[PDB]
Parts: sequence; C-alpha cells; structure tokens
Amino acid sequence: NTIPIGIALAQTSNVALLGQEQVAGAKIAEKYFNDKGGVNGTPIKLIFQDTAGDEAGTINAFQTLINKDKVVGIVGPTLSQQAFSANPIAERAKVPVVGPSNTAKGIPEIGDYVARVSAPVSVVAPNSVKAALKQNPNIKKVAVFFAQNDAFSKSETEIFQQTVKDQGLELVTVQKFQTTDTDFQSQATNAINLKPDLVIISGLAADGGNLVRQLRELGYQGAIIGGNGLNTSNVFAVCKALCDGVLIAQAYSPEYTGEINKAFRQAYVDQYKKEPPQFSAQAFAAVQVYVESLKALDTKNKVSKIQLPELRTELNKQLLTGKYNTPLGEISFTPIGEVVQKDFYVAQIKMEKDGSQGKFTFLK
Ligand SMILES: [Mg+2]
Repeated sequence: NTIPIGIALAQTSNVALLGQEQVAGAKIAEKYFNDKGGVNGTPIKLIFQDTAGDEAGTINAFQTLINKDKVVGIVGPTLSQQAFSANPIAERAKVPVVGPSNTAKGIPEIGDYVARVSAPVSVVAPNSVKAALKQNPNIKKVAVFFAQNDAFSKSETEIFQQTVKDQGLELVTVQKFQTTDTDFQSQATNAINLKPDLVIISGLAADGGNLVRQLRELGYQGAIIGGNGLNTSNVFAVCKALCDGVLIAQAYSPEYTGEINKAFRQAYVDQYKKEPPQFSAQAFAAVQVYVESLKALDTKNKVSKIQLPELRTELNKQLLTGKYNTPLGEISFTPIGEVVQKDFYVAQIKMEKDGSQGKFTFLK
C-alpha cells in the first residue's frame, strides 16, 4: 500500500525544456522521502501524467490523475498559462494543487485548493534589474521583449517595466513575440536601432534562447536579462557562446546551507554532474510539502481510514498551515496559498568560449 501523489508536468513539447528539470527534482524527492519511511511508514508513489504544452493537455492530465489515479493531491502544472485554465478543475473537485513554477500574478487566488512554492514575478524579477545596474551603473535605455501569448510572460513583463521606470530608466520599446516563434529579426532590429543599454526578455526557453542568439548576431553588445522562463541550462544549446552574460534571477541557491539542501544538492550533483537548477529544487519542495503535510495529518487523523474526498480536503487544509525547511529555504504559505520565502539571488550565464558548455554563476 502506498499514497498516490500526482505529478502533472510538461514531459513533452518545448515546455519540457522546463519540465524535464522538474521531473528530475520530483524523482529525487520521492527517493529522499521514501528512504525516510514515506508517510509514517507508508511509502508515497508519484504518478506522472504528462500535460504536454497546452491547456487541453493539462486539463486531461489533471482529470486523469483525479479520477483514474485517485491521487491525494497534484504537483503542477509547469506553466501559469496552463494553471489558469486547469487549476479551476481541481478547485471544483476539491483536490489540492501545489504549483512548482507558476509565478504569474493571481495563481493562489484561483481558489482555496491552489497553493504554490514558486515565488512570484513581483518578488523575483526586480533583483535582476538591480544586478544589471550594479554591473553597469550607466545603463539608461532599456528595450523590453515579451511573449504575448503566455500568461506568465505578460505578468513578468509588467513587473520588469515597472522596475525599469522606478529605477529611473528610459523604456525605449516594448516588443511582442509568440512563444512558438523562432525568428525575431524584425523585433530585434527595431530594438537595436534605439540603442538600448539593457534588453529584458520574458518568454520561455526555446524562444528566449533564440531571441538572445539573434540579438547578439544582429550586433547588440549591451546587457541582457532573461526572466524565469529562460532559467534553464537548456537555453545553452540554443544561444551557445552567445548566451554568455545573461542575468537571470533565482529563487534557489545551490550554496544555501540548509541541511536538506545539502542532501538534495549532493543527490543531484552525484547523478547529473552539475549544480541543481531552480526548477528541480522547487519541484522537490512541492513534493516535500505534500509528504510533510501527509505525515502531520496522518499523526492526527490516520489517513488509511479517511475516504478520498475528505482526505483531499484535510490534506489541503493541513498543507496551508505547515512550515517547511526545504531546499529553497524555510517556507510557509499565506492563508490563500501564496509562498512565504525570504531569500532571492541573481545568477549570470557563463559560457565557455567554444559555446559547448556553460554554467550559472551566482552573484554575491
Ligand atoms: Mg489558494
């Protein structure tokens, strides 16, 4: 006997450029927690249902997890775009959802069953603008790009634009693209003609990486910030050496000294031979929230005796009250499911000259 927890992530489509990291983190969590006896001796079992890259696929994954797999709760989906359409399904069904990477404004407000462990754009994004200004205090002109078809990108760009204004900088253009575009010649040239000192990009990974590469190809030599959708080494293949120098804010640091981060990091580095990415750590944290909440609930109200609808409701209630020492730091939730998290960072892509390898260097 095991306790089923649903994992609804993008395992296919270009959204899997983020989702793959999340699967890795979730699997590390499953082993870590089951090696500690699961839920008071009862193992958990992660049940994966691929969402693919769109809303319909996420709705289908959630419905399968809820109805066929009988899960006690869901971790997912990968994108805020997907969450706004699919999470109401879980809300109506009274099944908890913990978002691992949904950073748009409004996610926890979807309902009483929606929480997230992924710090939102309003708290994460401004630090990369501040870091850019530290590296070049003479930045004056800023060009902004965003994916107009993606809910997260639209929310993120609003924060970047406000931060640019508040820092006293000139917003010389806001250019739109689609996440499915591969070619950005016209937008990139339009921006370059305005002589920006800083370019900010809110998109996802394939699109963001292609845009970075093309800006550099077209002769842009200024600073670049990528938003959370570019926050993966999977961009390295796309922009190669031309990824070098991109600044990306972080809600996780491999060097954070919490004991569980040491354990998580060691497991990750031993397997994948590089430092754990943010998305992997956040996925681990989401699983952790469920395990520790299930343990607390089970101690007060043995879960093997609770029928599934009540188990789901009681699990949701419990998780919102918990305090968790996770790889992200000490986190908790507000009464509506927003994450409470104190520490943020900025990292910078450092590519080897040949362009075949790189890493994220954390700024001090
Ligand atoms: Mg909520």
